[PDB]
Amino acid sequence: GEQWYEKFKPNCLEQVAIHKRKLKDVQEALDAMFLPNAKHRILLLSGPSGCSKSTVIKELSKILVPKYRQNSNGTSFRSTPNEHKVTEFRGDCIVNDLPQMESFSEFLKGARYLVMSNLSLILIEDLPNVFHIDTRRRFQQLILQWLYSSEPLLPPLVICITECEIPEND
Amino acid sequence: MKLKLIVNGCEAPDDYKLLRTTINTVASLRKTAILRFNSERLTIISTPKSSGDTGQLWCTIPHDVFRLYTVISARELNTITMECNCDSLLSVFKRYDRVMNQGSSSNMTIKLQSMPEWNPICALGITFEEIVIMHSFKVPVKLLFRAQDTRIQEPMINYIQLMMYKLPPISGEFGSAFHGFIRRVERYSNVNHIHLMGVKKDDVELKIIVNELDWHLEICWNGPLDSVISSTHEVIIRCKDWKVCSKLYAAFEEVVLAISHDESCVFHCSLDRGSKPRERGQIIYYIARSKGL
Amino acid sequence: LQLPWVEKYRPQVLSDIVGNKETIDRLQQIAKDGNMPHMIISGMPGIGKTTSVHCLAHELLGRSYADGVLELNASDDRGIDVVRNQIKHFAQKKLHLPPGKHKIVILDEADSMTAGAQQALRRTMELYSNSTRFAFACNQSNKIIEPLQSRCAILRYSKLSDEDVLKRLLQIIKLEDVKYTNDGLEAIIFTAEGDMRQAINNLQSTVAGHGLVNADNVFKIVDSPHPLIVKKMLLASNLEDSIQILRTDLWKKGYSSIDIVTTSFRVTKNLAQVKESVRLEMIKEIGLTHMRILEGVGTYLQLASMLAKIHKLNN
Amino acid sequence: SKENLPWVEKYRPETLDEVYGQNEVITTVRKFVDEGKLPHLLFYGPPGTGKTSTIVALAREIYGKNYSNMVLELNASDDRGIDVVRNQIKDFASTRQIFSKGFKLIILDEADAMTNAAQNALRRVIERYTKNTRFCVLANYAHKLTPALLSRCTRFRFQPLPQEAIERRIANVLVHEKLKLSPNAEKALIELSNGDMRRVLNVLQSCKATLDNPDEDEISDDVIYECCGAPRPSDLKAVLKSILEDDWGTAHYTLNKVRSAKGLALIDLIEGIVKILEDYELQNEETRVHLLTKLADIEYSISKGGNDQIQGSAVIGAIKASFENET
Amino acid sequence: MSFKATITESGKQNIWFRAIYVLSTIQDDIKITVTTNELIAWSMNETDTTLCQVRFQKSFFEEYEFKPHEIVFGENGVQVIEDTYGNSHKLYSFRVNGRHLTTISRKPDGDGIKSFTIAVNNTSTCPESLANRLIVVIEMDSLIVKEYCPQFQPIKYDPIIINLKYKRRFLDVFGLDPKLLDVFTNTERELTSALFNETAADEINYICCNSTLLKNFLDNCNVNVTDEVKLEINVHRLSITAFTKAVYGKNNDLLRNALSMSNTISTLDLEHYCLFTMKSIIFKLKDFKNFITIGPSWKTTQDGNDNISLWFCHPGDPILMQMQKPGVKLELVEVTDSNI
Amino acid sequence: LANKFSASTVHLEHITTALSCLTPFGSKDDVLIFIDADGLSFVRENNHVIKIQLLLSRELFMSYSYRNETEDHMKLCVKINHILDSVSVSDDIVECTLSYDGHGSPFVLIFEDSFISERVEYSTYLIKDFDTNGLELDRERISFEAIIKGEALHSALKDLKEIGCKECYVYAKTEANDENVFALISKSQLGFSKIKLPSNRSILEKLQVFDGDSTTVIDGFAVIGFFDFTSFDKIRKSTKIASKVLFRMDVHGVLSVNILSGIVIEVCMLEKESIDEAAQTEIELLME
Ligand SMILES: Nc1ncnc2c1ncn2[C@@H]1O[C@H](COP(=O)(O)OP(=O)(O)OP(O)(O)=S)[C@@H](O)[C@H]1O
Ligand SMILES: Nc1ncnc2c1ncn2[C@@H]1O[C@H](COP(=O)(O)OP(=O)(O)OP(O)(O)=S)[C@@H](O)[C@H]1O
Ligand SMILES: Nc1ncnc2c1ncn2[C@@H]1O[C@H](COP(=O)(O)OP(=O)(O)OP(O)(O)=S)[C@@H](O)[C@H]1O
Ligand SMILES: [Mg+2]
Ligand SMILES: [Mg+2]
Ligand SMILES: [Mg+2]
Repeated sequence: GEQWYEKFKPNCLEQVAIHKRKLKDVQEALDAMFLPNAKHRILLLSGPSGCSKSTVIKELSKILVPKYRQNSNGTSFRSTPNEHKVTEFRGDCIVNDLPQMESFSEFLKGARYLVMSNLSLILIEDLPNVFHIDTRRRFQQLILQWLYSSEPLLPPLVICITECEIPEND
Repeated sequence: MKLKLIVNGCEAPDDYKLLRTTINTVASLRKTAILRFNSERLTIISTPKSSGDTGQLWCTIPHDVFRLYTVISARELNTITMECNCDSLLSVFKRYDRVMNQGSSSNMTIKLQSMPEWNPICALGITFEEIVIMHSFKVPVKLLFRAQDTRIQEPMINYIQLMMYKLPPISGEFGSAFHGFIRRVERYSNVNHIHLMGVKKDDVELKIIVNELDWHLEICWNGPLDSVISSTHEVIIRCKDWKVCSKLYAAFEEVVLAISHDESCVFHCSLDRGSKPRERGQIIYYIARSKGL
Repeated sequence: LQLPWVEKYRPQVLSDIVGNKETIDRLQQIAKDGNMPHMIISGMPGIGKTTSVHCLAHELLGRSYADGVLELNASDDRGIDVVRNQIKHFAQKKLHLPPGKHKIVILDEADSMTAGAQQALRRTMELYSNSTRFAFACNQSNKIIEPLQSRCAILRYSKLSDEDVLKRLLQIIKLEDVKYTNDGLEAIIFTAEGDMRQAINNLQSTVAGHGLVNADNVFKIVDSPHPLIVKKMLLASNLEDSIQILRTDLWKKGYSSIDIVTTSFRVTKNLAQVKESVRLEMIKEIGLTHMRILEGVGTYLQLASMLAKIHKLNN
Repeated sequence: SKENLPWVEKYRPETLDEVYGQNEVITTVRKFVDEGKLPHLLFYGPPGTGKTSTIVALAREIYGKNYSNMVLELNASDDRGIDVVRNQIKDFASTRQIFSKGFKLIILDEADAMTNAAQNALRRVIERYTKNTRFCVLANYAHKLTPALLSRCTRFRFQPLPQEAIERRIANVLVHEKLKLSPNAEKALIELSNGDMRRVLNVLQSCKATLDNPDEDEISDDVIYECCGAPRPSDLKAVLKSILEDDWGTAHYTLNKVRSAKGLALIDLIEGIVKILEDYELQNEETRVHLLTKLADIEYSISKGGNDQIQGSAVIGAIKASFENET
Repeated sequence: MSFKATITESGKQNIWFRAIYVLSTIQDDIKITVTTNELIAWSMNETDTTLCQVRFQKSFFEEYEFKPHEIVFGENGVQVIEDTYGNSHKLYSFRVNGRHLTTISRKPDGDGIKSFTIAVNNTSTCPESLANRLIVVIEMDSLIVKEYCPQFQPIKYDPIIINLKYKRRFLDVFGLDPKLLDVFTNTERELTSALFNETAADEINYICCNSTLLKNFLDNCNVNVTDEVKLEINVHRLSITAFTKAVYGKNNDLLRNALSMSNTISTLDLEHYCLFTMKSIIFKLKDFKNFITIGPSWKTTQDGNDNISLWFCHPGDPILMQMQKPGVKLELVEVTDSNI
Repeated sequence: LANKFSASTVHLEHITTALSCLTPFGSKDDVLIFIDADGLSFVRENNHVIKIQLLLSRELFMSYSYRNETEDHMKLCVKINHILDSVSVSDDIVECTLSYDGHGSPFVLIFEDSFISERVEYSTYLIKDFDTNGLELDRERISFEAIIKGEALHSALKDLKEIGCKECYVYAKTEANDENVFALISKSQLGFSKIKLPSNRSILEKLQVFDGDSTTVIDGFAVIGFFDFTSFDKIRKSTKIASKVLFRMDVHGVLSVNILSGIVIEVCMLEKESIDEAAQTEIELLME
């Protein structure tokens, strides 16, 4: 019943259909972004459909996040070690007391807290409704504020954009 | 540069109401307002040109309102010009109003402070008590340059082509009737541009019209309207401006109206105070021709 | 008022669909196995795409068709909010279907959905693919964004052959006991141009209007297709013959100049009989005539001049 | 009263019996309604052929006095966006019948002006609600209609009205309102109508207005041409003969006199000359090519407005040069 | 009926509706866990930075029946948890759209509700149409009856024990005013009754404060402006400030203005305060602002007053807010900043 | 007065309340006004599937003058831009007068106060060829008829409006031992919800399910009518002021609602073309 492309998913970084040079470049960039005071704050990955952007990002996160994540002293939510290497934004979440355009903001204002003992890689693959002009402007303003922010610590931010054409619609 | 103001709502309620009205009016028109603190009076300005088109609001408050009024600066007349977000001051003023309503004699203290933690940008440290809980608000504000302050000027209205209209006091027997007259047109959905007209010879009469290919609204006034010491004077104005004028009229008593034919509308409000008599605080609203004849 | 035969005799099982035998057999195997993946069915209008999808869903579900199918369409709202609420809740719904079956979301005419709706569909399919499957039906496959295509198997339906149309028409006639001949059925097939719905409609109109099905009777209800007349007009040896065709068969029959120019361009695009340069010059002249018509001069003289220029180019 | 209305509306057919020139379509629709097997209809044709009149008369016949609430009519003048299709038409087509009068009809007049999204939404509405709902789509340009909508509607082509139908309708109009029309005047009216009944009625009304006393005065060809302002055939023949036989100066003088005596327009003259030349004997194709191309270019230039004398001289020179190819 | 519960008090209906509305505010889908003793409605945001829990005791409902053994449909929601005392607890957890539950639980404008029933039926004799659907029956005082069957998706429950650890640390460090001893005993009883388990690195700070002051301050706060909330505690005063950080662009241009709104009180006003020996903590404001409003909805006069308890530790560690009602327990966990 | 039709009254509140029932029928539509010696009739028709007719009696108007002896009634049409708000209205009494002088003259409404004089003119329009009287209930064959209190029906309609109802089902059933069932079943994003009225006389008074004949009453047959909630919610405002509501379903499927508050409102709405199998199955399950 399970589709093969889901059944036969990579279990390690060595099974990802990615070229050696691109993989090494991504590793170096992501490792640099994880440093205490990293010059780079956002990793913008752009490519066609099904080129293993999210796959390689998740595989690298599974190895990197445990290395830098500061050990906790019993402050974890549950008894589990909080297997949340990647925190992703869901664009179809509709909470009760919140305007739609403010959804992504509410995500970002939370994502800032996932640092040090709560370290987590922030992945943005499911973008908000950027086709709405106001939503796109708010998204751009929030990204700029993240880039120009003035906090001593921020979590690595990864934005994976699948470049594709928009067919002419009536 | 030193700024220190102390306000007490219990003492001199009329001037406190004047300040409330000015703050509410400026916050109900735009996002930011200009505050000029002078050695003699405080000016609050809401104008499109900041640091037909929309109207302008100018409020003058005498220095005698504030129990303590220390305004020191290196500029002429110790003038300090600031640009402040209307929403923040308005929220602080609601907080203070509800605190006073709960019952207290606390005084609101306003000071200007420099913010190194954050065109220099400073803060207003509005502090008041509540019986005790200390309420403090650091409202961001922008210090405005002398030349930029000089750029903003009061609009001038010709006094030969303008005729003043005296309105009945809100506290009088005709006050409720005139308030209802004013609000008559504030209940029609698609109406956006009203047409005020004044006819001389009731010595004078004021009418409100709305002309449309399908609709014809026309409201007359039959009460005694006096003219402050030729009969065709009409002006088209937006409904928001008329609503602002309606709200303003409900607070003051010596309200004056003026219509510069096909030019503009002027709404003047003054607050008499006993003592010679003290300086009379004023609120002047200028509305430009929305469409015109 | 009996229902038209286009709907009265709509196939209910996939075995009753004629043409595209390979894809229909594949769909039958899918229904038998039950492991239906995400799919996109594309093809010409009126060839059995909606019917095929509905028959597959019926065969797969059965008693659970009502609770396991969420049919959305152009007439129904299909905005981003719809994907956010209705499709999301349907996908989240937990059913108790047999072991090898999944809920089916039929997005008929999916080539008209908004870009934001498709972007949200990306995530809803990425998350709810374990129990929900999507069967997009469209005319152009490229109208679906590539991220959605990546997860869907593509089935392109071919134009119906004459044999399949004749077989289905004969079955319908036998069921309805309609009197028919050979020339009438040949004319119906020729005018169908691979669209079975059009064939059935023309047959019904002819029988109801004139009774017995004949070549003349069919021609009365249905005229010769416009593209073939246009192609004959374009492919001519003498300018006089082309002018005669344009006047008698097109202008006097009540065809607008704009329609004639558009069909001429479409025919010249797919014509393969002359060199590239000749076709290019014909397209150029057709475009100039289309320009001159769009500005208000939709006169017969413009079409005559276009034909004259095309003929000069041919020589 | 109806006397105030223009003849184009006063003489609007009230029953299908008054519809002329569409005998095959009329008979087919009669059989459909009699047998209760009316399919989705697509009336495609040029302006003023009787599509709106035919569908209105059909609706009257099917229902009668209930036409108000049995038929929903939408045209270009009304809003016909995707939202309208999704709400108003869907609600109308998804409701039961007032008196079980067969079915509910939807007349989408001038549907060729509808948006592509609206047509896409309407296709499935048409398919879903067909047991007790019917659709009629009137159009003058088919290429603006989506292929699926064309496939799902049975197409009826409204040909230009034949001469006999227009003569019958003119006779009916004359009988209804006392007036006399000469046979030559009737022939000229038919020729200038080009299969349009609206033009026929408008020209007849304006020609009655032209006559001093419309009681004993008979309409003549001269009156028709004066009212319409179009050239008479004799003028076209004379100018063509002068152009093809006389010199440049003589041809210029003849054209100027012809177009100044009655203030004729050059567009009408060019169209008449084109029609005359279309039925002549030509021994070479290049002559026809030159004539057609140059005349089409001159009409295109005239459409944008320019120097009248330049365009007239251009027509004369184009004709002379093209006819030089012969022999 | 696999699960049945009913509410017949106006104030209880108000508090239930407010709790459901808040939970729908945190997360689009609310998680409802049914046990033999309590009903837990909880939510957590996508970032995993806030967790809201509302536990209604069986006493909160006049009639409460739980028969997990009858459940057949949606068997994946049934779960079993071991107990330290050699006991097994059986629970059933599902996920329900929060907006729908809120729109079902609202009090009608003008009319009054006499009974509010929530039931889950997944027994052997369960109609297929009534499978994996939560049954809600609302009776009006005018004898009108409304029925709802919103969909629910079975899920598994992962208990959160951060509060247990914070209580353990608080008792170990700070364990005189009799009220403080009563609070200590209550915390010990809570730790013991729970079916789960229990220097300079043992930082722990506790503040019990009358909810009236904080509620009044937070009602005026606007989340659209003052995103962050900072608590400063001294030995002499407590200050709570809703604030925002200024952001500067390319040419030192304000990308987002900074505003502050602070209220300060003396430690004598506070009900209780215990510090590890100026301690400052920072976190988000929206969830706290919405959470502080659930308790007052019932408007009870007996038992204890509406007091909110706060537990916090080093920056970056979670902060825990707790409130209690005669038959309800409200808990909020948030993630704090780790700048210092 | 020197006009064909001239009415004047002081009970402006009643007229405003009655006219406020015409809001839900949209703002791009038109209102037909029938003038007659009996009184005033206000007619609105929407989508050719719903119609409302409000009657104002002569006794309500303090003074009434109908001098158009040539015709027993006058028809006129007015565009509903914001006329609902115009007739909406302190301490002093306000006199409302309506004036109309034949076709081609504006419909004039004048409010007279102690010191304020209002006058509003409405232009008339060509009467649509569509007959607003085409939708009516056949009294010979009534599937069922019911009497309900206005308050309960208004509460039920508000409840359906809150949940964003998309489709509505009117279910009526009469059984032995005085068993009466009237229910509204809403299909919406919530799924299928049911609101059933009680058998108490104070709320639900008296019921018949005739099965079509209006003479014989049978027990056991259930009448189900399927409606679009867009049309069904247009009577909520009329029901808010209602004191009694009379429901009637015929065999043809037309729903008639009589609203009594001395102002009577008659509403007719059509039933949807067909019922889906899933909806019928859910109805059967809910009613078992
Ligand atoms: N060896 C493999 N390497 C990479 N991906 C694989 C492999 N085998 C299976 N996959 C799956 O193939 C899919 C494509 O990888 P993705 O990273 O999701 O594509 P993408 O770059 O994200 O493009 P989009 O934006 O998701 S359409 C994923 O679902 C993977 O799990
Ligand atoms: N291959 C076929 N075999 C038999 N009947 C067919 C076939 N294709 C079409 N038909 C008939 O034509 C009717 C319409 O076919 P559809 O499948 O609805 O059209 P379509 O291919 O979906 O085109 P679109 O996408 O709706 S524009 C069906 O109900 C059948 O009666
Ligand atoms: N067959 C006909 N018989 C009699 N009168 C006709 C006929 N066709 C048209 N007319 C007249 O011309 C008018 C044209 O009416 P329509 O039926 O709207 O024409 P049309 O074909 O719809 O043109 P378009 O496509 O809408 S521009 C009618 O009102 C009649 O007065
Ligand atoms: Mg991916
Ligand atoms: Mg289809
Ligand atoms: Mg027409």
